Amino acid sequence: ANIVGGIEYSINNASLCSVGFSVTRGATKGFVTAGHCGTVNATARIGGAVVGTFAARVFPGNDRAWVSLTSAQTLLPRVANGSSFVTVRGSTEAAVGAAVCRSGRTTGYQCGTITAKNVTANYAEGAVRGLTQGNACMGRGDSGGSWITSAGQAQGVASGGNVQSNGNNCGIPASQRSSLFERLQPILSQYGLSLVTG
Amino acid sequence: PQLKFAMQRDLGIFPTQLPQYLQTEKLARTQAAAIEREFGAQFAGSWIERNEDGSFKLVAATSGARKSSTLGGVEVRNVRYSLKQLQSAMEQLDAGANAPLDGVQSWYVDPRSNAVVVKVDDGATDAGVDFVALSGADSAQVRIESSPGKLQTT
Repeated sequence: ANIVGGIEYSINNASLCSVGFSVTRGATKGFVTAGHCGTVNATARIGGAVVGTFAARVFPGNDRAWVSLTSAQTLLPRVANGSSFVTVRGSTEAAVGAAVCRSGRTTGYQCGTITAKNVTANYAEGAVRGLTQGNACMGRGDSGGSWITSAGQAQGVASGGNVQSNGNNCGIPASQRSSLFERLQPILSQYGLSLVTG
Repeated sequence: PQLKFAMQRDLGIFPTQLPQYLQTEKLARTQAAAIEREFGAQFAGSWIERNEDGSFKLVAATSGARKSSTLGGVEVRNVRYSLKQLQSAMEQLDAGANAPLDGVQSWYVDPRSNAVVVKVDDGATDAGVDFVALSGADSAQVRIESSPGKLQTT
């Protein structure tokens, strides 16, 4: 299938999450996503077909993971933006206060700014440190999803946030949103991955 | 392109404001280390900020005198605590929690407000207060703030 950031994928035919970014580890193809989305070996499927399995993951503590796919998968250096697509051109980390947008199967393509870095989150499953905070809204299912700058610089993958009863924080003012994401670079660097850029 | 609309929609960044914004974003990235070295141990962080007229600017903070920088276009701000200072407080909270904390959402160093922010669920400020105190962190460098909803993985 066409591996693109922001699209929905299921795990063990039981839960939903979003694709982060297409990557390669040598000759191996794959994609980064959130660690809480699945456990090692868990099976990932896009549109019904098995595309690969979770090769590794850390959560809590961190919230990262990557899925190694089959040779038949097509890796595109893009991020879904509604019907359009933003081109991934690199992984340069943006500064606090920078404009950043995210994509996920639940809320689509939303923008906001980076408001804090190295955030420690008190998740029911355990604390996760080193997260970056932004005020673009998101909802459940958006996890693993891509966070990218207006110029295509890949920032990270969606981890969590202060969702409301409706399942997201789009209903509360930006000034009060806490949307967190795991930084991309430490993921690429830990699993010796290389981002697919265009 | 199609991204331009989202920028105007959620950030009020209009087309004529894009270039200035972009220029400011490049400066924050390329100068960051330089700004950090220049202020040494008195460095209190940097970040991009928006004026009320629309323009953007790069702000650098310091706990010492400074008054200005060797790099043009960098509004300097004098603040009480230094980054190393706030970082130590951050470490004290990370440890205190490393030992759960119902009502406490998250915490982080926030240079923008020269303080360590501790977010708690609405009407859970007490748990925040206790968290800080039990960690033996200088309550002077810690700001507790309410946060709606519940923090959770999504």
